[PDB]
Amino acid sequence: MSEHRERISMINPRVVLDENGISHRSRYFIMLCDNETAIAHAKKTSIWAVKKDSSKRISDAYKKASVYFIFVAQQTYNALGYAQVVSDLNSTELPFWSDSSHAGGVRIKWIKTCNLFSAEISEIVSHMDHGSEARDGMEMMYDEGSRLCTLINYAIMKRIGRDR
RNA sequence: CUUAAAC
Repeated sequence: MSEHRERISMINPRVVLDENGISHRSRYFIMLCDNETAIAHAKKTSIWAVKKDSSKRISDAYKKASVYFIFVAQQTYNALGYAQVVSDLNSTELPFWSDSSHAGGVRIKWIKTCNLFSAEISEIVSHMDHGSEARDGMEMMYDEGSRLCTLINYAIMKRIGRDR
């Protein structure tokens, strides 16, 4: 994490971080996608099924923070987009594709969608778990989430990796 | 206008 100085982001010095490099106001989770149908449907319908392992932390983060999902292909590490979580976990509105690994659904608001290869994105994702590959549904640091948002935005504005 | 958000 950032060792900039109390602890602050290395991208924006006004963002104060906890001792895990997380901002209490803006929080970021990686969704590793291995199912073309699921990601395709989520891009059309803006509903996502949340894995049981990550569901409680995501739900708790939603209480007091803006919460974002960053979608990455598990096998290729292509960035698929990012979205804000705009509903808490619920059992009322589930995607048809959810199964026993999922706790329930959330509504998302897509900010960007893409199918993007970026070697910096790949390197971030490869080292996201304290230097090892990202685990599905893990929270990342403020600066990782911000940098990924920036890279996706940059690619899109350069007309690279667009899906629309 | 596929303009990250927040600060």
